[PDB]
Amino acid sequence: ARKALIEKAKRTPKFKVRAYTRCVRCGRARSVYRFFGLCRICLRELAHKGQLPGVRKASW
Amino acid sequence: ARIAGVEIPRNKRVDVALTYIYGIGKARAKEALEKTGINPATRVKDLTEAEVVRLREYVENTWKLEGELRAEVAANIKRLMDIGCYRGLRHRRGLPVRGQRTRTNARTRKGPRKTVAG
Amino acid sequence: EQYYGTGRRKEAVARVFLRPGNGKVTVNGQDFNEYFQGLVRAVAALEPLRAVDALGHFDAYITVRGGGKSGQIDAIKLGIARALVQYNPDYRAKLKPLGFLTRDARVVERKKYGKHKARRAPQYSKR
Amino acid sequence: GKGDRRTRRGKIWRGTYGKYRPRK
Amino acid sequence: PRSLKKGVFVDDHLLEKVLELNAKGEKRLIKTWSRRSTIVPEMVGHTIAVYNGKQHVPVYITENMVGHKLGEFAPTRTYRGHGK
Amino acid sequence: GNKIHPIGFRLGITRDWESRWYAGKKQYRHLLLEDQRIRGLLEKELYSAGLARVDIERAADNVAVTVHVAKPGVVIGRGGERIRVLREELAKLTGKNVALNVQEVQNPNLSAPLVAQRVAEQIERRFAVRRAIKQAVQRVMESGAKGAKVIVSGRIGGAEQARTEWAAQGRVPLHTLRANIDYGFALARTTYGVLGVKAYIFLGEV
Amino acid sequence: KIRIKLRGFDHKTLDASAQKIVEAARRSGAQVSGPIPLPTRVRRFTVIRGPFKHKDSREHFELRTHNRLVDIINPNRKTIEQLMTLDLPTGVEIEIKT
Amino acid sequence: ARRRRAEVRQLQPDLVYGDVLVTAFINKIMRDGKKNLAARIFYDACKIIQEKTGQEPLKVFKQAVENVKPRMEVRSRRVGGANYQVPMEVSPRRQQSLALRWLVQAANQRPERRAAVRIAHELMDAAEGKGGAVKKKEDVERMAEANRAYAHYRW
Amino acid sequence: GIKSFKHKGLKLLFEKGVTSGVPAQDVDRINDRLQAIDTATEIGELNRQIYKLHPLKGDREGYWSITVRANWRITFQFINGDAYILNYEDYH
RNA sequence: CCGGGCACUCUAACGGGACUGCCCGCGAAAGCGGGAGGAAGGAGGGGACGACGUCUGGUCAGCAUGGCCCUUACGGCCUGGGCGACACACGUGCUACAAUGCCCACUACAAAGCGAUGCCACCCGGCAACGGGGAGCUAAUCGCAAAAAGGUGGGCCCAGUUCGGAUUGGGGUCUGCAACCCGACCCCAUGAAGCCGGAAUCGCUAGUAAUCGCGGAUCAGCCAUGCCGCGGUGAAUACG
Ligand SMILES: [Mg+2]
Ligand SMILES: [Mg+2]
Ligand SMILES: [Mg+2]
Ligand SMILES: [Mg+2]
Ligand SMILES: [Mg+2]
Ligand SMILES: [Mg+2]
Ligand SMILES: [Mg+2]
Ligand SMILES: [Mg+2]
Ligand SMILES: [Mg+2]
Ligand SMILES: [Mg+2]
Ligand SMILES: [Mg+2]
Ligand SMILES: [Mg+2]
Ligand SMILES: [Mg+2]
Ligand SMILES: [Mg+2]
Ligand SMILES: [Mg+2]
Ligand SMILES: [Mg+2]
Ligand SMILES: [Mg+2]
Ligand SMILES: [Mg+2]
Ligand SMILES: [Mg+2]
Ligand SMILES: [Mg+2]
Ligand SMILES: [Zn+2]
Repeated sequence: ARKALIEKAKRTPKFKVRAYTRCVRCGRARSVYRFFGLCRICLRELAHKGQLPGVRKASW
Repeated sequence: ARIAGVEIPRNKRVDVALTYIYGIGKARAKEALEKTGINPATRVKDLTEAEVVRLREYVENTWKLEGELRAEVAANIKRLMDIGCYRGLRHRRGLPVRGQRTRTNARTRKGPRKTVAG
Repeated sequence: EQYYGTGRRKEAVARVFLRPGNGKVTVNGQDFNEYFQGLVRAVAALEPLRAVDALGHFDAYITVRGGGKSGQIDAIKLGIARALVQYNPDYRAKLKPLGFLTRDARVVERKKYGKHKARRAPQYSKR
Repeated sequence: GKGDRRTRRGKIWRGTYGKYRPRK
Repeated sequence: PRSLKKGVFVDDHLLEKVLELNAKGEKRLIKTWSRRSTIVPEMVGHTIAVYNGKQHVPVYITENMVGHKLGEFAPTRTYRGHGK
Repeated sequence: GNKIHPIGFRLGITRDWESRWYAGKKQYRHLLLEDQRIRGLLEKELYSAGLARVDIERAADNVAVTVHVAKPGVVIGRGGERIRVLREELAKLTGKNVALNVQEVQNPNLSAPLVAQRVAEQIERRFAVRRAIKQAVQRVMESGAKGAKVIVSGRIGGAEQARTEWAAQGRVPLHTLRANIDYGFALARTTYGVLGVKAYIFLGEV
Repeated sequence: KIRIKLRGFDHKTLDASAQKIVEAARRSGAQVSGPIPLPTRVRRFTVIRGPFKHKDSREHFELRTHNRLVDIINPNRKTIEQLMTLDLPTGVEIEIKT
Repeated sequence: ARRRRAEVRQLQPDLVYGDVLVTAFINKIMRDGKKNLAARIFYDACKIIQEKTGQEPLKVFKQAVENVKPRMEVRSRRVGGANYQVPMEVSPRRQQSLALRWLVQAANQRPERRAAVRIAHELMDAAEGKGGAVKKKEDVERMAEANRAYAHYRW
Repeated sequence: GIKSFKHKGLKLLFEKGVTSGVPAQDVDRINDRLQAIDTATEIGELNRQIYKLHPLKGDREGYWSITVRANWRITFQFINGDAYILNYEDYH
């Protein structure tokens, strides 16, 4: 997660297979969920704050 | 009845029996019987000399079987082995060819484990 | 004229409709013995009938959807047990002591994380 | 069994279709 | 049991650079990083040097090895043998 | 390393979300990244105002945003000149065209985020940690609240060994799912390093 | 025959919302088909609790979406009057197709 | 079981003989919860006991269980160093569990290719007093009463 | 003579002079130690007071441990005038 | 399926119900045993939830941050290779050694999920993967989808086999600029070890174990036999 390696936003894939999610908050390329643009961590951090609209804690 | 290169499948269903040939599998079995129109269930012994001829002829002449086949396959390998072909080197080195892991699980291609000190 | 009783088991719902008649059963169309074609358990469902000497006195139309033919066999068994009460509410006295009027609450257990199957815990070696 | 890629189960297990587990 | 489909792929770095040499006959060497390319007849006779990912190894392309893909003739790893 | 966020834990009850707006599939991720852009600047700016929460409602190209502050003045500006700068700096971020209300905090002494930041700051100024903490719990405890508690991370006083300071009064049931405990965290950059600050305030119950 | 479909995250921000729509138009059109529920679609996000390893941490998060219908047959101007511009909830979003 | 004295699960009687003991035996035949195939096998068997034997299957069965129930068994125990095998009675409860288990085991130890038969023939042999089932049973008692010296460690 | 490395940072400092694998202030320290372990013809030479030499116990038997600085150790196996498996390691 | 009808199943929102409340027994009390009613009990079954602290626990490689170090480079772009190497050792698993089974056919019950260039009905070409064409769906109203185990009928006849599918030869599809290194899938041929596992060792007390299939996230594709979750059938045993 180096500024340098956030060339992902560059579109210019030369070929669209070189495209890759990346966290829209920490750059955590590793675990990024689509529906949020966030990685498994941030998703969890924000869900705890309430900044994820209608994203309550599951249980059953 | 004896069919292809030294083939003698007997006392079992003809399909099953044809399987006992080098180049014949459960697939070519139902076909060779399909075309040559013979019950597959007939016990090889209970077959007819007429059926054994249509089979003997249809099969022997329709597919490359037995020795002549092993000859081909062997011939192939020899080729990609003569040319610097990586795939060919995997044959020489005796390691798996179809890109599998050779750190563990390759015994079917390596043989028995050859334990060393560690 | 007609009698009703639902009946649910391990996630199965059975609409049970008793009707004074011969004693046959139409489960989802097919005959009782036709839907449960070869299931040593089937016989169970109608047990609440033999309970009070019914069957050859009633008749049953049954809709069954949900689960498996085994769970359905128990839902239906409960249905025939309930409906048999709207008819004569006096059946409880003998129908209940058998427990036919209970709703087996045994359901699949949630699959918890960290474990392979809700309980089946993964194994270790030279721990 | 579940492992023979050219049988009903072998196809079902591998979640696929072919000459051994046609669509219908 | 390999397979590409319809359109035998060959990078045109060496392609249009190999046939250009077909005009004056052949040449004396080449060198491409395109080990990704399939080999076509026009390559025969030639001598393309492929990249290990470290070196440029000289590979004489003969008929018997057409359909293959260059890289299949330029080993990556080394091994050499385990111990001992 | 245990215990959940007291808020996220209670979201179903005794605590509403900071962004309450429907959306989905193709939008949600875009319509959310925005919210963060929003909050981003507000916290970067309205610091001295005393930030505490940034509600963000929506319906369509007419966003809400209801910054909550201790000093509503600092926000607004002179006659309302700043609420002009920001409110505009806002659309230079979201063409969306959005409002910008401002509610005042009734006693910043019951705002976990505030009490936290309050302490976070003192610590940055080099005040005695334990004191600052005890004081804070007092203020909070001394102006309502049925319970409060503050926690400072480590490297207290710049000490080479990271420690952890306490302080608490009255019921502060993290387990009771219905307490209504305000949680607030404050950082604290320093010559020697970061030191997190946690504020917990308990109010009523049911 | 104006088919309304209401979706929201809060099962109250709808029962409130979609219920207004019922009492309102119940004085300018048919009599409404009552706010019919409709199955909810839940989205689960199973995440490892901490960063770096600990495969078996987890903790579940779900984003359940609720739906409502209603349905007003016999549309009569005043209906599109009591409704047209008198809503309230913010955590809701409608779609209508008469 | 540190606390309670774990009570025995009571089983629903047979769907043909209404005999609980039968369900039990059927459960011991079952594997992977395929209780149908399990029930079948035992019934097919009961009909094999009807043909080759003019007796009612149900009575042949119970007779079997009877001869296969061990009345004495040896239980290991550490007593001053060595682990002496102490001989002792067998609960009525445990007798059954063992009897049924042993039957199914010996039954699946027979040769006849058909599952339903192995059970059929095993049961009969058991009734007569012969068969792999009764072997184990008599082997157990032999084991005890052969270690009836350490029986003063009664347990 | 040093013959094998287990620590990559250690490996790079002695071979290429690459210092980016070790602490910056322990560069000179680690260097003089490695050269000593390289020149050592027997374990007895690696015995200067400032090294606090000792063989490890338990599963680490056959290994040795001179002290760099603080709670930091360079561990290795010395045998026939050579050290093997040079590791820059924390005692915990 | 049509009109019609909300009864029923159901869908989702709310309300009721369990509290040793009632009956008998012991007890000082708490409560223990028993019984009635009840869908259900004496915490009815499963989750969320983890105290003061411990291990100098784990991660500066998610992010944040003190200090140290590098700045034609310890930064940055690119093509190619590597992370996929192997004489070996271990952990977690998948498949299996078969007849309570395998194969073909016919026929029946589920839940929870996901779908815009996305799910893909149906029709056609292909043994097939898949290709061409094209309806509906914006998804309780269309699609993924066939549930599998199971029931019925046939084949196999105890053999390394109609068990088991490794490995290898050939042909081919599909994604992607590109599948040598190093993708998955299909069809033909090949058809290995394996006949139930030494010392030692792991899980689980009921709808659990065991067994069967179904969905999802990530995601072009996929090395998923992993992970998170769903329902089907459904035990043994616990003296102590
Ligand atoms: Mg960075
Ligand atoms: Mg990608
Ligand atoms: Mg299950
Ligand atoms: Mg644990
Ligand atoms: Mg097979
Ligand atoms: Mg050019
Ligand atoms: Mg695991
Ligand atoms: Mg835990
Ligand atoms: Mg010493
Ligand atoms: Mg009392
Ligand atoms: Mg609690
Ligand atoms: Mg440590
Ligand atoms: Mg790896
Ligand atoms: Mg290991
Ligand atoms: Mg297995
Ligand atoms: Mg066709
Ligand atoms: Mg059959
Ligand atoms: Mg076994
Ligand atoms: Mg995928
Ligand atoms: Mg799956
Ligand atoms: Zn992130």
